[PDB]
Amino acid sequence: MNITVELTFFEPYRLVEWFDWDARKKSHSAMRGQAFAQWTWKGKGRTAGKSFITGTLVRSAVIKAVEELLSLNNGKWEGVPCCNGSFQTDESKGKKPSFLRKRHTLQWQANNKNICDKEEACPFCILLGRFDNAGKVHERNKDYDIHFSNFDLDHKQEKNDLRLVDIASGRILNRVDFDTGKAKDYFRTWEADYETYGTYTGRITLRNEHAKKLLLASLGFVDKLCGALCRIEVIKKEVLSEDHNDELRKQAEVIVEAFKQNDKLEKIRILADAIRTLRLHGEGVIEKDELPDGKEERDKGHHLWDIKVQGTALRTKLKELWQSNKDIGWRKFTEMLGSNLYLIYKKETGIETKEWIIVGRLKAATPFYFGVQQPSDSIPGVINEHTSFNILLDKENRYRIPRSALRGALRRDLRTAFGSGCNVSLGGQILCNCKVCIEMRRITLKDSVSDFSEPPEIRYRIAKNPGTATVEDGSLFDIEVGPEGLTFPFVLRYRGHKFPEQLSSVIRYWEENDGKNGMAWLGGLDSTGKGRFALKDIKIFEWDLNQKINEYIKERGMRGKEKELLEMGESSLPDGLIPYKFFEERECLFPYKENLKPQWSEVQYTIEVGSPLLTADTISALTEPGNRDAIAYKKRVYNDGNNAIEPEPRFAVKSETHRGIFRTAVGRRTGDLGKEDHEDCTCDMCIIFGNEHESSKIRFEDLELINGNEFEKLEKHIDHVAIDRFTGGALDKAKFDTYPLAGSPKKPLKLKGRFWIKKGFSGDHKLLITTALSDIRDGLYPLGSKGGVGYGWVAGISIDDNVPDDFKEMINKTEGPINNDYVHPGHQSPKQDHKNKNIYYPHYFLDSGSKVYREKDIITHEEFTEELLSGKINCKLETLTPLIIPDTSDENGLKLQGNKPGHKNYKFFNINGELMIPGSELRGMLRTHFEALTKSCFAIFGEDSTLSWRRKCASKTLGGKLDKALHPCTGLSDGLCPGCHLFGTTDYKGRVKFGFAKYENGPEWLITRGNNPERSLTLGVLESPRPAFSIPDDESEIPGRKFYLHHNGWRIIRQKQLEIRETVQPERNVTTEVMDKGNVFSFDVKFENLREWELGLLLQSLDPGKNIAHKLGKGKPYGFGSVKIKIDSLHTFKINSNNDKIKRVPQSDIREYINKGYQKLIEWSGNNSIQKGNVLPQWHVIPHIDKLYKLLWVPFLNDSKLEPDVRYPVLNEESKGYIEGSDYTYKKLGDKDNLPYKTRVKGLTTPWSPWNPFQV
RNA sequence: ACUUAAUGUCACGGUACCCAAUUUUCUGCCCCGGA
RNA sequence: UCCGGGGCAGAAAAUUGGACA
Ligand SMILES: [Zn+2]
Ligand SMILES: [Zn+2]
Ligand SMILES: [Zn+2]
Ligand SMILES: [Zn+2]
Repeated sequence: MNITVELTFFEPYRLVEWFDWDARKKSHSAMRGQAFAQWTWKGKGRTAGKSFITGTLVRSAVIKAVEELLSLNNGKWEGVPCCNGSFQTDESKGKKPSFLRKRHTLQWQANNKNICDKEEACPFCILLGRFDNAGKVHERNKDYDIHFSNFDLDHKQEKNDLRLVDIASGRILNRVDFDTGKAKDYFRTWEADYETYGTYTGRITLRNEHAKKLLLASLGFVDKLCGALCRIEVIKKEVLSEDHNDELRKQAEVIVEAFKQNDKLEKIRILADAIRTLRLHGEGVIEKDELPDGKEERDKGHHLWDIKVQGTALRTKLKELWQSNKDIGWRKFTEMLGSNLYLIYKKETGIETKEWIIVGRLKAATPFYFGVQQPSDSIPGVINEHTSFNILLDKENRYRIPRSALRGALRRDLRTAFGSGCNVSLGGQILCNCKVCIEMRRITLKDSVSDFSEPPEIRYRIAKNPGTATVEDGSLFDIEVGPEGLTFPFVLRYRGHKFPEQLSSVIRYWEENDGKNGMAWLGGLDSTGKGRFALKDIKIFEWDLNQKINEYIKERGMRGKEKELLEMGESSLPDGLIPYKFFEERECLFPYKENLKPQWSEVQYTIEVGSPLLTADTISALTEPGNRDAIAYKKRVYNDGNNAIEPEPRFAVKSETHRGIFRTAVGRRTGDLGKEDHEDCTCDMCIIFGNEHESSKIRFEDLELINGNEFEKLEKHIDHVAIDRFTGGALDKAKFDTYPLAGSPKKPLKLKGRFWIKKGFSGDHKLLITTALSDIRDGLYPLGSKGGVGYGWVAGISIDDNVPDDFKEMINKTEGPINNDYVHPGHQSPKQDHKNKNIYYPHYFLDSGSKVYREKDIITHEEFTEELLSGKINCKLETLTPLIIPDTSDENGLKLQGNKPGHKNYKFFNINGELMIPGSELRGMLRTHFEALTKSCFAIFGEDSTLSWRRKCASKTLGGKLDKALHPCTGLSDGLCPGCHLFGTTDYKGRVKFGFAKYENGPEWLITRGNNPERSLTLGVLESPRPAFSIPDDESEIPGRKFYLHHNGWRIIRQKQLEIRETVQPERNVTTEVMDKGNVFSFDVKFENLREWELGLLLQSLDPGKNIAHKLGKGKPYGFGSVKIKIDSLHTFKINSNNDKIKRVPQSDIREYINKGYQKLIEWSGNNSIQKGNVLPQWHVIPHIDKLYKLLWVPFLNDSKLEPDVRYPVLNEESKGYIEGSDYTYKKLGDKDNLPYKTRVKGLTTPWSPWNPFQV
């Protein structure tokens, strides 16, 4: 009469600490522990315990089982009506039974008059224990009628004691409102394992065989026990790893202090994130050394992977360490190294019923994420690792979907389906029987684990202070995300009288068909489009409970093989299971057509990009063979076809950027983004996008790229470099590069994207969104980074038709002048040349006073202030002399290295074979001119450089001789110089944004006969500038800015090709294509939020007037690169809540702008003695502008036959190209005698000074 | 035993959720001396 | 006293703050 009962699980269950009820009544946090298994300590300490299950719980479950089984057959066994029950009374005759218990107990109506009485006891009460020697709370004997010994754990390696951290893990659970999204509270819980500790053993004894068939059959029926499924079955009869966690600590220290020796402490954090990101690639990168080896020799290497530690290269120490500890595995290796480095850096800084089954597959049509607390939550009682959040993970690194979240989301959607929502109550004494609760307590779910087991992906998110459009400090964090395209199994049970049509509603709503994308919104962070799911291969089954109960038991409820059902053939089904017809499909279901479907409405559209596009992701760049600095973002996706990551990634733009763009747009428009009372900001932005109080009402997604294959080379190298405003050469450590996507004005990129709206918007709210969309289509907000220099502009929008008609209407309804200035610089009358001979100097210097005007106040970017203007300008760029702009991406474009090794060749800057000028160069040119005009601060100047006259060393560096007032404008408090104020600086984004230049009208290539490519040139020799000759000795000072001259001295080289190629070594010449005269490029600037006279001065600077021109391009001092700019069209629009739209401006208004700007500079001069009156402006009254214009003055434009001779001096008189008898060389010009130093300085600071006879 | 009480366990009664543009600044440029 | 040669190849700041009594 002994029955050994074995228990089994199929899903991770829960555990809680043990207590006596005498003590348990106190610790309220143990109260929930009345249904979970028990875990007891042992050995007067921690970590050594035992696990069991209280027999009482098994008893209660068997009771509920017998109750249901009897309710089904209308209350009889084999036709024997039995007793209606006895419980719910137990009053005042003894102790109220421990575990006072309440729920809708049920009693069928019966006929018999015996209650399983003493002499004749129907099996039910014998099973209860009513007629025995039982005793309420006394257990003196093992004298019971039917006994339940408690169930304890089964373990094969029990020779050692179970450790708590081995079979337990902490987790947090919470609860959210029906509306407002937010959470209200949270409790803690312990989850077990179900793979290795899932068997539980017990023991049961009986006394009277008479009641067996009831119990032995009612056993298999029960399903839940301790919070999961089960199958009760009657049974017939490596410590170094830990040391590793410490030992690697040691090694970490060595790496740190060495970096401290070279004054490189901040790069530690970069190294940490990079070595973490190394997690995806695999071991190969170390064992074959695919690390981004440095540039060409440089006698150095990568600025990171080649630092020296203890006299060794880092990229070798890494291989050594991996060889040391290779038992752990690549994954934990990298993770531990990252954590250790993070911590060290942080320390250093400081009426019948039936059962319906649903099987099927879940798919995730977007990147998903479920969040958990943090690492370092050991099970018993500011260590924040370098991952501010984490995805959940299983034991073997697999993605899980815990039944908690599935249950919750199912409830929320069902609650919408009905229409009435009971906000859940805690610990009540009655049951809120609104229908939603009635359904919600009849369903059962199951967890889910995928097959993919690779590490996740990382993303970053920053904030942006709308004050100055800058990275808002103290806000930079990163989240983890799972791959898109994974698939889980999904199981949903139901038991009752009639399949509620609203359950069918929600299932259909989660379904996906040919033209219907599902919208199941599992998981958190559903605000920015993470978590959307869909269903596939739904196959609903149903039982017949009323007359096939033995067929249900014999298959143990078909629990534990829920995978077989999805794929088996209809014929091999187990007897008693039948496919479900009458599945109403999306048509008759009234709630779905009525309450669900209009929940979310989608908008879908494609942006069209017409320029290079770049979303900087600097971290990935450090682990790629490109040796670059910035790369386009990359997403990776699963593919259900091949069960592996797709071999080729996909470029995109992250959703959060989408969201930020719309947010800033609407905010800046309504003028609500600047107020600080935003926790309760009652303006419309807080209603739409949602502050912390309520949820949000817009959901974005990722911008994907589809027009990708048509391009043959997606990513095009580009280089950029600063220039010392004092010597027109490259500053030190200031030559970098980017590698963005290719985007042309003719073959534009194509990006597709979507975003959802929750039903309930009220009229004008739609108007705001539509306005912002039209505003993007106008082209004010650039996608990506580096806006001001052209990257990432937009050029149109094509709203797809399958949208709300309201949007189509609201969006579609909303969509010869400027001659030259004629300044007549008056610097004329033959330049005193007399046509005979005057060898001038290639470049000259310019002095610009000392005082600088500054403004403490700053104009913000909060909103389009009404008193200021904003618009765009179009322009055409016309060339005057052969031009050159090399393309540094290629080094053998002209195939010339096949004969003369080491000889560089280039070809003109081009994109998909469409000539084009990079804009940043135009930005630099305009900026130099504007600064020099307005007497700004030196933007980019190398202070740390010492010279030695010839040994006279420099007592102080260059920055010492230069006045302090002219040093770079550094801090926001001190104020900003007018130059830096307009174009911006490190902490204030500029307000003027240029753009690339397009190509136009004809004759193009200066054709030469002798040269092999017939259109290329071989430039002369070029050497570095020498600030020494400009500063003769110690007492000298920085003269000023540098400028190059205009002359037709290039054609000389156009006839010495054959000779130049002879004498000069091919290691120092460069050959490239050239563009001739007579070409015009398209060009345009866009400005927003300017003051009044600033725009006037900018316009004056774009075109100084007739007879004047800028300089640009490689090879300035020889004469290549004279350029003249005109204006064609101006647009200004004072955008605001008013209906004022884009309007033109006629001529004679720009006159007012320029005139007012002129007076502002008049005032800044402070010497009011200058003429004051009303007349067409005359620029050549203020001293320094006079010189500035005297410098850049095309002589040969007006008088077509007045050209001077400009050239550098030969070296030493018997130098190579020494003009005989000229006496135009050093050692007769640089000697202190025959030329006092002050006279040299004076000759360098008076433009257009005769130099061969050396007058003035 | 450590480890339960017996004519009365809705904890499958509770989603770790809300909110936050990887961005701001920078012309692919160029002459006189070294032991 | 004799006779010629390339350099720069990334620099600075931000690495988490609030919430749910
Ligand atoms: Zn009875
Ligand atoms: Zn309710
Ligand atoms: Zn608000
Ligand atoms: Zn400044």
